[PDB]
Amino acid sequence: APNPKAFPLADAALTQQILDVVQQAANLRQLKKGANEATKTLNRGISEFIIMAADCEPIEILLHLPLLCEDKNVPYVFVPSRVALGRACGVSRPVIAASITTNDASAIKTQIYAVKDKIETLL
Amino acid sequence: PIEYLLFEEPTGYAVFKVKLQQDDIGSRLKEVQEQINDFGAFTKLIELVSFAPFKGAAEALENANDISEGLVSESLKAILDLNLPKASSKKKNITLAISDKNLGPSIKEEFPYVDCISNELAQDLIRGVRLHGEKLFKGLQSGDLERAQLGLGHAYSRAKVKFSVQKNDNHIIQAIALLDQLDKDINTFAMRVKEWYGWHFPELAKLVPDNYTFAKLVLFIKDKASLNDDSLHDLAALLNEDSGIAQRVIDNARISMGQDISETDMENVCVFAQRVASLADYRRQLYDYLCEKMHTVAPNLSELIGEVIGARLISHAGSLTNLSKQAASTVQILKNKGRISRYLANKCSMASRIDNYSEEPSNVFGSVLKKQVEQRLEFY
Amino acid sequence: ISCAKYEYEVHANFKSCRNIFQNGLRFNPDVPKLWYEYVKFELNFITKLINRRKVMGLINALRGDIALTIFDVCMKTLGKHYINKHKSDSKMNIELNKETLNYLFSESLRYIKLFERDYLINHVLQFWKNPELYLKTVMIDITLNIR
Amino acid sequence: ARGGAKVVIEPHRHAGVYIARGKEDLLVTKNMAPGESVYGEKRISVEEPVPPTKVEYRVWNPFRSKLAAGIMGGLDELFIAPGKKVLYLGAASGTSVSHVSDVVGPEGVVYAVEFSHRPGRELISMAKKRPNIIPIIEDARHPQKYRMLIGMVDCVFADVAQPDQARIIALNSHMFLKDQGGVVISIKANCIDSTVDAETVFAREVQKLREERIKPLEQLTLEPYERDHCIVVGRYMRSGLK
Amino acid sequence: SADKVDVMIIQAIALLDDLDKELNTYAMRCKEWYGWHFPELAKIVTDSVAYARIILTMGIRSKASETDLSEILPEEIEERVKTAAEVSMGTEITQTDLDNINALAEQIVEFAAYREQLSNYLSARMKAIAPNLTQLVGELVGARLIAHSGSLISLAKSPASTIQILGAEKALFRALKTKHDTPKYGLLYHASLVGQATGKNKGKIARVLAAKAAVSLRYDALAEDRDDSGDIGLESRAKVENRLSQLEGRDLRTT
RNA sequence: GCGAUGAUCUACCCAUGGGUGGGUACAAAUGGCAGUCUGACAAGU
Repeated sequence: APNPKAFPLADAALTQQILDVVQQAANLRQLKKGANEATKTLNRGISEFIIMAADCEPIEILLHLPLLCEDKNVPYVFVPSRVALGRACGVSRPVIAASITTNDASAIKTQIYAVKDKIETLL
Repeated sequence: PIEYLLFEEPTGYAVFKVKLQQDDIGSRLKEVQEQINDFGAFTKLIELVSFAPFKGAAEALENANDISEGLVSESLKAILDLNLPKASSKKKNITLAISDKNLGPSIKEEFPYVDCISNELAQDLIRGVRLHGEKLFKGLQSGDLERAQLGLGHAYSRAKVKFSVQKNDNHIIQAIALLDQLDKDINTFAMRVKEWYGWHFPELAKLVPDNYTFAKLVLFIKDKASLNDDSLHDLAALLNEDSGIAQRVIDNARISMGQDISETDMENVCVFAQRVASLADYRRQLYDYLCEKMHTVAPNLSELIGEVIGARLISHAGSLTNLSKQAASTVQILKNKGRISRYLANKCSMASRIDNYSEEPSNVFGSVLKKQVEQRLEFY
Repeated sequence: ISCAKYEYEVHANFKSCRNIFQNGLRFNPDVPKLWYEYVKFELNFITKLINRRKVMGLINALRGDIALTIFDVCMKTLGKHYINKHKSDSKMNIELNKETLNYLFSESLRYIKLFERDYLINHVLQFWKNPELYLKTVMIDITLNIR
Repeated sequence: ARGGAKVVIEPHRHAGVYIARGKEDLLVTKNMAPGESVYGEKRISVEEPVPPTKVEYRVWNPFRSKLAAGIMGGLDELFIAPGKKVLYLGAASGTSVSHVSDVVGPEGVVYAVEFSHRPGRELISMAKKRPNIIPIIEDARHPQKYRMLIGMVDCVFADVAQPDQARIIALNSHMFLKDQGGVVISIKANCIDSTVDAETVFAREVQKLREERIKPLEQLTLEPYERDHCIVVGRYMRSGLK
Repeated sequence: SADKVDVMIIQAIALLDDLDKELNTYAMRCKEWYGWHFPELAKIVTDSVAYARIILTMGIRSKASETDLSEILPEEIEERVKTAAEVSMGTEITQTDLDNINALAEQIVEFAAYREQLSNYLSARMKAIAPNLTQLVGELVGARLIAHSGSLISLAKSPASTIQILGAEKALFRALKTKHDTPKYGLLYHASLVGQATGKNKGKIARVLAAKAAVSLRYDALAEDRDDSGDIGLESRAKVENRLSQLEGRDLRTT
C-alpha cells in the first residue's frame, strides 16, 4: 500500500539511456562518482542530475540524498544494479551513487539534456 | 439564485443568508469590486444566520481533513440539515454558495433538493467573507482565531506528512547538555562544601577527595567529636574500614585541629551535603536514561561509538537529520591515528545515515560495521 | 432544554419535543447533562402514558427497553468523545481508558440515583458487566435485593 | 568574514533587513529563536543591558536564497514588512522561509506551503522551533483543498518551478490575497520551458500575469548570482486594473 | 565566639551568587524541554518556580484541563493555560521522559527552597556577627561589603568615603586617570535608605549613610564588650532617617 | 586473501627509551595590570 522507499525506479530502456550517458560522461570527466562525491556536488551546486543504485545493502546509505535533491530541484533516479552501474561508470568496485555535473562545454550536452528531461517526465 | 452561502473557519462553520445580489453581468467592474472591499456596503450584501462551533481540536482536525478530502462531515450534515429550508425538488430547488466544485456532488447526493453554486460571483462573496470575517460574526464566536489557525495547521500538517514519535532527538541534545553541565556544577558544589566542612575538619578533606562519598561521609559525621567504634563499624557498612580509613578519620577526629563551629552551620551544611548527594544520584540516573534513549532511537551510531559520544556528535551537528545529511568530512571536522580516525568518521557517517532515515534502527548492522572497522584496526 | 420546556409544559406535542431533543443531541453529543434530561423526558413520557391508561381503565418491558437503549448509546458516544478530548503510548492509553471508564460509570451511577426501577437498574448493571466499581455495584445488587 | 571581526549593524532601507558592515559587507536579518543556526550560516551577536541580554542577527546568503539575491540586486519595494503576513508557495525547506519569517517578526505570521513529503518533515521541525510559520504540507494546486487555514494573507511569494506557475499563483492569489497586495514571483527560464529562451519566457509569464490582473510593478534579473533567474514584483489591483 | 566567623560569612554570600546563577541556567534548560512539549507556556508564565510547579502538577495537557491550579496561578491566567493545553502546537511526551523532566522540576524547587533557607540563615548569622551594621544599612548590602573587603578588621580599617564608593571602583579609577568626575554610589546602591531616596538626594543620603555605616561597622567590629542588640546602628538609622525626611521636605522650586 | 560503503595525502637533543619548543580547550591562585573622591558649609526666616 505504501510506495517503497526506492520509488522511482526506471524500466530497462531508461536504464540503457542512463547508463550509456553515464559512461560517456565518465570518459569525458564531467562526472563525480561516489556517494560522498554526489552529496558534495549537490552541496556545491554544480550538479546536472543524480543517478544511484537500488540494490546496495543497505539501501539507506544513499536513500539519504534525494532529500537534498528535492530541496535543491535536481532530479534523481534509481537504477536496479550497483554492479551494472559500476561496470558502466568505469571503476573497479560496485558503485551506488554518481552525479553528472554542470558544464555547457560538454560534447554530450544535448544527450544529457534529453535524458534529464526524460527523468523529469518519469517524475 | 444564490440565496444562501456556506462559509467555514478553523473553529466553526457558518451559513449566511444573502439579502441581495451584487449585479452579475458586470462583476469585474471597478465599482462592484470596490464595494466588496468597502465594508460599508458589503454589510448590506450579507447578514449572518448561523454559526456552529467545533467541539475540540481533534474533531476540528478530523473535520478539516474531511473538508479537504471532499466528503461531508457529521457536523456539516447536521448544520445544513438544521439550516436549509426544505423543498419539493422537482420545482424550484434551493441554492447554496460554496467554493468547492469538488465538494458539490457530495452535498447534492446527501440533499437532493439543494444546488451548489461556485461562480466567480460566489467566489467573490466568499472572498468578502474571508476578508471582513470577525466583524461579521457580531461576536458569537469567542476565540483567538489566529491561534487556532496555527495550531490546527500544525496538527493537519503532522497528521498527513506522517511525523514520527521515537525519532525525536532534541531530547538527546538537551540530555547531553544537562549531563555535561551537571557534572561541572556538581563538582563545583562538591569542592565548595569540601572546603567549607574542612574549615571544621580538613583531615577528611586531605583524606578523601572523592566527592559523592565525601557527601555521604558528611551526612554521617555531625561534628568531629561524636564518633565511636560503633561509628567506625557504621563507616564500614559505608565505604570501607578494611582500608583503615575509618580508623584514620577517627584518630584524626580525636586529634582534630579544625576549629569546631556553630551548630546551625552543621545542620545547614548537612542540608547542603544532602543536596549534592541527591544531585549526583540524579546525574547518574539521567546518564542511564540517555543510554536508554540512545539505544532506542539511534543505537546504531551509539553501538558504533558510544552513548555519550554519539550524543556529542548529534548535539554539535544540530540534529540527527543534519548529522546524517552532511558529507563524511565534516563529521571528521567535528599518522596511523589520523587514518583510523578518518575511517571511523566515514563509518559513523554511514551509521548515522541509516539510523536516522530508517523507521527503526538495526543494532546488528551497527555491529557488522563495528566488526569491520575492528578487523581493519587488527590489520594494523 | 428551555425550548423543550415551553413546547412541552404548555402544549406537550411529544413528537415535537422528541424531535427537539434528538436534534440537540446530534449537535451536542458531548453534554451528559442533555443526555440526562432526554432520558428523564422519555421517563416522563412513559409515566404519563402509564398513568393515563390506568385512569382510563379505572373509569371503564418495552419502556425499560427504550430507556436502556438510550442509556447504551449515550454511554458509547460519550466514551468516544471523552477519549477524543485529548485524543500516543500504550501506558497513557491504558490509564486514560481507565479514567474515561471511571467517568462513564460515574454517570451511570448518577442515572441510577435518578431512578420498574428494579428492571431499569437490572439492565443497567447488565450492560455494565457486558474492581472497586465491581464491589460497589455488587453492593448495589445487594441493596436491590433489599429493595 | 573570519570568526573574530566586529561588525557594524545598520538598518537597510527595506524595513526588517539590516546591513552588516565590516572590512566587507553583508545582508543580515533578525533571528527569532536564538542559538540555533538552521543550515550552517553564521549569526552575528549583539548584547544590550537593567541586566544584560543577548540578541542574535543572522546572515542571509544571497547565493542560496532567491529573494535575498533579489534584495541584494536591488528591488524598489519588497512588500514584506515587519508587521504584515505572507503566503510562500514552494518552500522545499525553510531556507528562505526562515529569513522571511524573521523579517515578518513576532506580530505578523507567515504561511508556508509544500507538496513534497520529506522536505515537509524538515519544515515541520523548523515550524516547531519557530512560531511565525504555519506550515501547510499540501499539493499546492488546490487552494480549495486547504482553504481551512488562510485569511487575507497580505502578500504572496512564488518559488515553484512548475511550468503552470502563472496559473498556480492566479488560483492561490485569487482565493487568498488581499486586494492591492504585493505578488512576487521568482521566474526560472529552464524550469518553465527550455526550448524558448530566457527573455521570451519572462515576457510570456508577465503576459499571463497581466491578464490575470496582477499589474507587474517591476522585473529583476539577479544576474551575478544565478543564471536565467528573475524576480517579477507585481501589485494585485483587481479594481482599476488598467 | 565560634559564630564570629566572617570567613563563613563571605563563603556563604559567594555561594549565594553562584546558586542564583545555576538556578537560572537550570530554569532556562527545563524551560526548553517542557516548552518543546508545550510551547505556549514559557511565553504565558515566566516565573521559573511557578513554571516548575505547573510541571509538578501535570504531565499531559489532559491533566492540565483536569486538575486545579489555584495556589500557583490566578484564574484568568490558568484558564489561558487550559485553553493553550487544549490547542498547543508542540508534541506529546512519553512516560520515562516525563518522569525525568518531573524529577528535574523537583530538583529546581529544591534549589529554590534551599536558597531562601540559606538567605535567612545568613540573616541570622549576620545579626549575630555585626548587628549594628545589619540594623543600619541592610543584611544583603552589609554582607556584600564585608565580602568585598575580606576581613572585618579590614572593612572597619577603611574610612568612610571608601565604604561609600566601594563598588564602582572601575569607573572611579577611570575618572581619576582621565580627569572626569568621580562616581558616587558603588555597592551601597541597594541599601534600602537610598532605595527610597530620589536623585541628588540619593547621593547625599548615600554619603551620610556611608559615614554612619563606617561608625556602626567599626563598633560591631572591634568592641571588646558587645550587646549584640544593634543599639548604635539603630540610633544611627534614626539619625539618617531624620536627615533624609528633612532633606526630602526641602523642595527646590518656588511656591 | 585491497578499495567510491573511500585508495593515497594535511618543531630540538640523547639509537621503536628519555630529555627540550611551540599551538588550542578546562581548571588554579594573595600573579600582574591595579590605584581606594574631595573636607566646611547648608537650609529656613
